[PDB]
Amino acid sequence: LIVNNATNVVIKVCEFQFCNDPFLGVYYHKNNKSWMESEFRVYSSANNCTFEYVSQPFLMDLEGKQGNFKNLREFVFKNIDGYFKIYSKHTPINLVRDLPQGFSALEPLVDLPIGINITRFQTLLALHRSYLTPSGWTAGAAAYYVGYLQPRTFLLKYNENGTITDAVDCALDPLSETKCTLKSFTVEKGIYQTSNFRVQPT
Amino acid sequence: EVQLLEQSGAEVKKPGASVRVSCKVSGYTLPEVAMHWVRQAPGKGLEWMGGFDPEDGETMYAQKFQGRVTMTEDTSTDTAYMELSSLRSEDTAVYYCATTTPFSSSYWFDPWGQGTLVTV
Amino acid sequence: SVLTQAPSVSAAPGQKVTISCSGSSSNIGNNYVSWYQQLPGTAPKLLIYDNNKRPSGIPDRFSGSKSGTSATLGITGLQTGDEADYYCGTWDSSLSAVVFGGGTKLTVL
Repeated sequence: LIVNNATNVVIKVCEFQFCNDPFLGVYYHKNNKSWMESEFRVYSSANNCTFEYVSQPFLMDLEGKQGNFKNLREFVFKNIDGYFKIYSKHTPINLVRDLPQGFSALEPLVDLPIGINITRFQTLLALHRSYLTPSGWTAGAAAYYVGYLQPRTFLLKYNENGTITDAVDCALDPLSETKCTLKSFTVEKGIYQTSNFRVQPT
Repeated sequence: EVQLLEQSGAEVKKPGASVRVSCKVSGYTLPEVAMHWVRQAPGKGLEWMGGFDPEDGETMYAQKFQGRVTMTEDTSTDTAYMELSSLRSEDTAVYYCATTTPFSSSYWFDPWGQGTLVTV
Repeated sequence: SVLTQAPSVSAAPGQKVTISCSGSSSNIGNNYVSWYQQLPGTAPKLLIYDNNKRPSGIPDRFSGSKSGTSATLGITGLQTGDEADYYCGTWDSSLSAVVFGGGTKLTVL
């Protein structure tokens, strides 16, 4: 259970009861004039908990920009060998929706002892309440991007400062697999022998 | 949107008593929205009472009736108790649970509590 | 209470006639006005808020206006079920509270 707050994300690895339509409710306390977050609109029970952690907020704003950034935010989640590691990034994007041609390098945030297999999930939300107008819900608009990982061999080009720009998949096309043989992003004019192929049995 | 719970129920208290009024809600949580109270005497008009102040954050008390009636709040159980004291002649009447919205300037009392008469 | 409106008013059905409430600058002048309806022994229902705004479920046939210290509640398309008392209110900074008028019980003739 990853919960971002105003401002201490309290990562949680526990045993919960997640509702049929889980998401974080947000309301107005009237005491100290602060917008709290009701966290049990996500899940009813919190008990048995195995792990807990807190860090500086992964989700972060900048704004003042009237757009032209959109603050494109990416998070990679990979669960292996007892370490489920989180990755992040923040990028400006001027395009209406979809992604540019640029490379996005994601550093590992925390490498945590998770030890559980995660086969399924859903995201979380922040909504609020409104008052009499012709209850209020679905603040603004929400959309995001999801894709699944896969084992692949990449050639990684670090920079003088170690900032990876160009990465190339080997299996992407018969052309991409040869660049992994020369290890170079420059491919000199000529013929190169990429890995062999076999006909397979019916 | 929202329906409420009743204001009291039927509370009949002979002279020499005093009565709390516990108004609960449904579909909202208690301290996202402010309550209010109005005296309504049958065959008569409205007299506002109790109430919360969007400004200054205080829970208001009608100056005319100030000090005789008090209010407390239990946020989780949504129970807001209106205790009126020192029964008098004309003070038996329907006292409505009403609500405004902390955002922002709302004077209007919004879905309300069906009414409860008291007894002196 | 501290405001001005008559006990009762009467008109023929299906007609167009309104009801007004006379306040002061200390009450209606700087503040927004609301209007309420109650049937005998029933739950007083919000009619119009800020005099220009209809709550959910209100016939559009109702309107409102604020001229100086005077606030009229637009009442049109009279119905046989429209007989009831209408109450004016607006925020008061004088006693710093909520005020109302005595109420005006309409009668559809």
